[PDB]
Amino acid sequence: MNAPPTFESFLLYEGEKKIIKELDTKVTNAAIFTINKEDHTLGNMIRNQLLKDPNVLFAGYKVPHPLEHKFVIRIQTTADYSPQEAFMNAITDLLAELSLFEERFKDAIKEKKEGG
Amino acid sequence: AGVLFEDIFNVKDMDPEGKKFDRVSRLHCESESFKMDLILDINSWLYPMELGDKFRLVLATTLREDGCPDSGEYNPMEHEGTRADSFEYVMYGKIYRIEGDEAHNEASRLSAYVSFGGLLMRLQGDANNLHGFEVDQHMYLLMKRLA
Amino acid sequence: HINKRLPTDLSPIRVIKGVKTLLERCVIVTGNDRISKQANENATLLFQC
Amino acid sequence: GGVPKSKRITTKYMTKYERARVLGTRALQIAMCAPIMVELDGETDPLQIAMKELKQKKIPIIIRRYLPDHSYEDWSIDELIMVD
Amino acid sequence: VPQSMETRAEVENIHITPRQIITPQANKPVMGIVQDTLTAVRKMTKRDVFITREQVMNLLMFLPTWDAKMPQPCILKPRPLWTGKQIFSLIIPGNVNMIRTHSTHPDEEDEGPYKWISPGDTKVMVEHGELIMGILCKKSLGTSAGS
Repeated sequence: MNAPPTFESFLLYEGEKKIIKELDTKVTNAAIFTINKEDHTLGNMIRNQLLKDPNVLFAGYKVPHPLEHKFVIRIQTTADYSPQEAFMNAITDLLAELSLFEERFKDAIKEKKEGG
Repeated sequence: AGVLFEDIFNVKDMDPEGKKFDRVSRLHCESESFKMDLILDINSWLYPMELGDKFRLVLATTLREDGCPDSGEYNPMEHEGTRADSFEYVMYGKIYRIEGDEAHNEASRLSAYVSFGGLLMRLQGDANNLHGFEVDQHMYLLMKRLA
Repeated sequence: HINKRLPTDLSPIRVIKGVKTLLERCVIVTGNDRISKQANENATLLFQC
Repeated sequence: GGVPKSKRITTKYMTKYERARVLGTRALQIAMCAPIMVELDGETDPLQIAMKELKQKKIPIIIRRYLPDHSYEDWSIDELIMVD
Repeated sequence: VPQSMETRAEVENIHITPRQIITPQANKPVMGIVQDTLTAVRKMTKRDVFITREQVMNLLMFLPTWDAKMPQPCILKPRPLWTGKQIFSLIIPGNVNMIRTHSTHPDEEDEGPYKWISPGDTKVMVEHGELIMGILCKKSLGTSAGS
């Protein structure tokens, strides 16, 4: 009787922004990005692409509640590079890497089907 | 600059009562120049040792070669180009207690206890060779195996 | 950051004055009466010890 | 039985049983649109206003402490000292 | 549900949980760290637990009282590694100093020469609000007095 709808795990509501940016005040050049209606997949991708960058000093995702489809990433960089630009370069490198994955998988399926 | 202790050590005992931790080795060591005695806790899997080995050890207050203190915070930039490049085992911790003369004993015998997050250091011997050691002072350990 | 291997600057007379001021200022039963004072050192005897 | 101010033998430290009722009564008074003695920093829950004007001890509440011999002592807010 | 907000103020000032931590029955806490949380506290303070930068990085955001100042690692070369006591040190706030013992502490260890350096990591020491020495258990993080 209190069961939530099953489509709320991936659909934003009315007037709900997907990405909310909050400026951290404890240290400098730090920000928190809040993303709704998703899970550990995208946050893990953003984080493990950000961790290869030497320019970042802090990149971390956290899901505050399993029942609330929402996760936050705290990113702090050095004083020559924006955290938002770091996240942009992270998703660009992720898109390039899995585009390479898509084309190598397509070539693998083509050679496996043609080789018999 | 800042090198409070500096000695070569030889290992003489390996787990005198048995190995209780999978990744921690406890070693008993004695020096050659200044007659010190040392009880060592190290990572076993990261940096394995055996009995009878020799290692060069430097106990300093900072990794800066000019003697200036560090910022106290970890960054993944300042670990090369310093005194830590000539050593393969770089620990950072703090002394929690100093035993020996206390108040009512002679100062010919002294001991220092250092905690690296759970790893334990006991450095005991002469008090004049243990100058500069005080309670709640941050400390750097530099260690290199020798042939 | 008290060093236990360095000489201090605390005189014992100041320590005794501080203990006496502590025991005078730590009251439970108030009043200048004899019954009030007797109850004051009866309530705080273990604390004073 | 009005006890004089120099004759008051009760404690000078306000305990939490007085604190809860004075905070609730003052926040209820603010909730019926009383004037607020101190400056407002955007707080909308009047219980928070009740604390942040209890800090400067500017709350017009007289506490009538009842002694067991049916005598009463009146203690003001600023005469009592905050402790937590 | 309180239907008057002065009763809500009474709930805030009296009936709230952190104001009712210590029982007046036996001057002890009534809530404590239990079950697999306590089991992983026991398994996490062990000396052989060497934990990477990525895992303590994962554990960092679940501390909302953190001051955004990460500690320097216990191991600096060749790989930056933390330990369990270093990251439990961030959880403990303020000035906390504490002496107890583990439930598997031998009685002959206290009068021996290893009473301040334990091979078994049994005596539990907390200094200046950061965890230094010992493995935690029901005696240190439970409902017992002096915890």
